Amino acid sequence: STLSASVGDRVTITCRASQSISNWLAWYQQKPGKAPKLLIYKASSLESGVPSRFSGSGSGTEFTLTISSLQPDDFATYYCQQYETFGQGTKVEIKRTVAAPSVFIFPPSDEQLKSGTASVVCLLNNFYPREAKVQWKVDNALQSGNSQESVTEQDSKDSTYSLSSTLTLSKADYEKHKVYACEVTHQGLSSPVTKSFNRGE
Amino acid sequence: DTITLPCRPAPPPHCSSNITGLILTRQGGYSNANTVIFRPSGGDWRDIARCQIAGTVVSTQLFLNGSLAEEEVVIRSEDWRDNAKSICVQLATSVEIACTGAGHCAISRAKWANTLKQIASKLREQYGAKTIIFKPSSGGDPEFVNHSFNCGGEFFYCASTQLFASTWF
Amino acid sequence: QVQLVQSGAEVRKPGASVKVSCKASGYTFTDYYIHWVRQAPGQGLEWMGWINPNSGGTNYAQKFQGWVTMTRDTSISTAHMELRRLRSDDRAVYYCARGVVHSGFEFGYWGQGTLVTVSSASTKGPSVFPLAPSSKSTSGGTAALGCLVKDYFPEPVTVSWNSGALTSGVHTFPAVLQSSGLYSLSSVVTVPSSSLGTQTYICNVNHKPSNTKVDKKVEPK
Ligand SMILES: *[C@@H]1O[C@H](CO)[C@@H](O)[C@H](O)[C@H]1NC(C)=O
Ligand SMILES: *[C@@H]1O[C@H](CO)[C@@H](O)[C@H](O)[C@H]1NC(C)=O
Repeated sequence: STLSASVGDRVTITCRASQSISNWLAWYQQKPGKAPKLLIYKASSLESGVPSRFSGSGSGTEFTLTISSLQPDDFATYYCQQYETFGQGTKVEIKRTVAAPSVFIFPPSDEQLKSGTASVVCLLNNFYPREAKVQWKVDNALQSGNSQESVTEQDSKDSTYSLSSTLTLSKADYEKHKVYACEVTHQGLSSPVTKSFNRGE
Repeated sequence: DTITLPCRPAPPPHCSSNITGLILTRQGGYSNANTVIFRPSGGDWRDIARCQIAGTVVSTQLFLNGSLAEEEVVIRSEDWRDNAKSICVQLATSVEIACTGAGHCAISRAKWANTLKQIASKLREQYGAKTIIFKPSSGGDPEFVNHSFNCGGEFFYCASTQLFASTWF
Repeated sequence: QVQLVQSGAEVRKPGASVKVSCKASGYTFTDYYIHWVRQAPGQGLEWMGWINPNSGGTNYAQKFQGWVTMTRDTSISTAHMELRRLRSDDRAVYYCARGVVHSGFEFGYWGQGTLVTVSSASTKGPSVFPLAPSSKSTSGGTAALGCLVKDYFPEPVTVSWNSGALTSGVHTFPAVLQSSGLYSLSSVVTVPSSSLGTQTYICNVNHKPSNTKVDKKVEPK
């Protein structure tokens, strides 16, 4: 439910709901970390303080929100509402050219290896699109379930994403293996990029 | 058997009236289990004046000495699918309520249960063949969480929990 | 000017209760309904119920019937919503909304939101560990380095590099809740490879609830 569009494109979001005599259907726009704003009530009627590029039409059970020309302010998430029921959000992101990730790996610090928990960090910096895959390897054994990922929001200038994947091991388990590697697969990479290190070096 | 509603203060026997209608509120959240719950109105006085079927007697939840319908029970609402708009109920035959004067007002349990099914039937025409459930009030100020009215300038409050506790398939 | 101001963030032990306030201004408080809508972190909006400020009546959703109580205080034009029997899955943001219609569901006025987290953890300062750059962090002509802020509670925490003197290329990742109940994030920054042997980089981690201020110097190799 993600939409990649550029400035000037036309967007029509369709909401499947129940048919209403008065065509009861409202649309909302929400920014990250901000409260929603009402854009349209009763399917078609607009809201004061909302640009004319927003419009809606609803016949029967198909209701659509349309933005005639996307402006940089319109990139957000949109919800439709019918009485107390809200629908799934549709996030509209900025579309740009494919940028391959820059892969970096960080071994656990000497200061950390006194507490009994080791943390390896794999970093994917400035990439588009968001769909990236990170695969951990411990002594050439594929790992799963012992990592956590964190993605930043889309940057305001270069419109890219950044991703961090942290591998968490116990000190007993960390000092039992030698080579640690995170493999990265992305559309910008013609081949998987692997960054590995050896424990202690 | 009868239904005794606790009232405070004690209403004299001459303040006994006829129940001509109700005003309800549908519980929010579509369960999609063929189950619709109805409670006494959680609205203010604007909802009562909308029905136009209440008489000159100031009254909440239940309508006293109001106007009756003709040959059939009628249900009306500003929007049926808006749980914020109250649901006006107009009875065809009234239900007499007689207050003893010792802090209790009695109601025929047979007559009340018979009219309760006819309200559940007319609600199924508006929402489909679903199970109708009546539950007590969701809360509020004493004048609206209880069946309140005035009689000659004196304010009365009666608990109506026993009137809304039925399930109809 | 119709504005709705809510109470600050709240941290509650599991199974306790939380009472959120929503103060109204600029209009007749007793005429318009007040709704409550919760929002999980990355999930959608969920309507909980409305309250009639004039009559005091309420209408909760069936999903919350029994767990929520909505009240209002006309002397201060504030609507209260209490949630009892709190659980770990109730961590969300709670908005109070007023409609453009007297009792309409078209919400045209919203509060700023109230973050409510339910956790068994206690306030703990963060353990800051460096992410040292090396040959394993020099993909191309640029290099990467960062700080690992680990095991802190509760949110938030501020990360600065060289005391605000370094902002270009900085990326501070959102916090992730670990299985132990403590938060953790990483803040990285990309610099030219030539600047590793000439520039010094110190990250400034600042945790207000625990009143712990940590400074770590990151060194190459
Ligand atoms: C309703 O009408 C009856 C019959 O005239 C009367 O005795 C009674 O007091 C009225 N009820 C109220 C609440 O005024
Ligand atoms: C109620 O209606 C009956 C007829 O059904 C009428 O005789 C009576 O006076 C009315 N009022 C009361 C208080 O019973």
